[PDB]
Amino acid sequence: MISETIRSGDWKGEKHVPVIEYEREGELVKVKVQVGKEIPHPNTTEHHIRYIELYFLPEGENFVYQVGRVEFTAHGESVNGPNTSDVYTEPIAYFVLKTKKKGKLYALSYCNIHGLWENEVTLE
Amino acid sequence: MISETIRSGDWKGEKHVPVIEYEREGELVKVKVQVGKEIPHPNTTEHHIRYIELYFLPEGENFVYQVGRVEFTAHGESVNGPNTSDVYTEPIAYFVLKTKKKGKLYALSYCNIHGLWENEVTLE
Amino acid sequence: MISETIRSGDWKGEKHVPVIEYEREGELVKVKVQVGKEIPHPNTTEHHIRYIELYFLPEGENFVYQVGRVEFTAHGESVNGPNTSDVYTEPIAYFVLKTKKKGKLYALSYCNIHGLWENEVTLE
Amino acid sequence: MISETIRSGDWKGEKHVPVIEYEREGELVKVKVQVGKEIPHPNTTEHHIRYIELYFLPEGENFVYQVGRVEFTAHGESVNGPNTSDVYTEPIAYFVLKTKKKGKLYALSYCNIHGLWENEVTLE
Ligand SMILES: [Fe+3]
Ligand SMILES: [Fe+3]
Ligand SMILES: [Fe+3]
Ligand SMILES: [Fe+3]
Repeated sequence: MISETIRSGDWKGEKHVPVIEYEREGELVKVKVQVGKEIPHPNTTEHHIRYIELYFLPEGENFVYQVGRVEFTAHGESVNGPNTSDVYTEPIAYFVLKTKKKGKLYALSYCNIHGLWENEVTLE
Repeated sequence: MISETIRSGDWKGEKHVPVIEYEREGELVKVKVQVGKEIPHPNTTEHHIRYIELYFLPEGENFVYQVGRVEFTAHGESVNGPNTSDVYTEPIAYFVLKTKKKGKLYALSYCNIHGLWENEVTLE
Repeated sequence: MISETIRSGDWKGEKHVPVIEYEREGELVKVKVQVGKEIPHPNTTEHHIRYIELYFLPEGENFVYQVGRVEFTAHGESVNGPNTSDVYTEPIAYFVLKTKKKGKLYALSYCNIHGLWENEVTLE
Repeated sequence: MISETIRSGDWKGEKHVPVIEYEREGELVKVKVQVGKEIPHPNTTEHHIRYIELYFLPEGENFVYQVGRVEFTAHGESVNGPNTSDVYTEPIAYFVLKTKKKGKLYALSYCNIHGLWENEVTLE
């Protein structure tokens, strides 16, 4: 099972667990997901967070919906060598979801050398 | 040339042109891109905005860097038919870029039935 | 845990399970992944396979690597209505991996209305 | 205009140009796209091809359709340093398109340090 490759708890020293925060404004749900809130995770050409995906399983339903996916594609690479571009995309994802349902939000994160990471929160 | 398929000007009645706004906070550049700010573009199972991509060409350089890509993946589809899930991802993209450079920001947008759309702004 | 939303099963009985096949040619590993090999899966504007992702966990290592991702983006939509374009992308993915390692290959599939599906095979 | 950042050229002389080949089998169109067919392109942690996208503009129509997107995500990175994993995804993309239409096929390629590249062929 692929779940055997997904981690949900950080080790001390490096933050990989996606942190999910959301605000409900009417039928609009603004979701912020980020890796390394307190202690930033490295963002270099050889070690960086590649993307964050958000899923939503509505209360009482059987199928999860992928809500969105954000790819962080610049990590300092340039013709002048690794970490020389001065262009870096930080692992902060924002999603605006339109729904009146409640349920579970799941975030999936991938570090290029540290595998898959997950987290979830209850959408009320 | 693929540019022959990309549009940069809306026709009256439907907004496709990605609108780019940004705020510079130190070395952090917070970029917001959205389709249909004033008049929302439809978001249905048969007609919706699929994604928004952001590119950055630094001043005086020769190669553009893709900064990020955001996919809006929920458009009301469910086992109960099109437009029945009550789960929709709005075409609003937020990117946090770390750079001290200046240059040109380009946004690329795709409507599932109306092709590719582009816009650009100067990052100062 | 997100694994609670991922389904698996026999591909000879469940049309959603990604079927993984591979051929090793020197240091090159040609991997073919497909949904609906036995029982074809629908490909319509309202119901279709969105993408297939391939992961590789080398023997004896602790972190899985995402090998590739393929998005199937055309499902008949057009200005003339759903299922009118006559352009459909079939859920068949090919990956050419360069490695001498052995381990486990995992495939992850997403149906727009039937959630996430997984499968895995041993890479010899 | 974004086209000012996209390059094209002869694939027999420029290693970045995506080479498009296809075979029509009934209503099925098997498309193979690859970068570095003539002159291999590097695939290292600091310099590699990130993805290949395929578009199709049917004859006589006004809107291009994105047919598919393939991301090559492994480029040797590991906890042991750049280029140490022995896992590399080669920039070879395959797409199986179902259509009876004719038109133009466009491929878009991105090198992490050499920007965007394009190519096109006529689908008969
Ligand atoms: Fe890490
Ligand atoms: Fe539209
Ligand atoms: Fe299905
Ligand atoms: Fe290059």
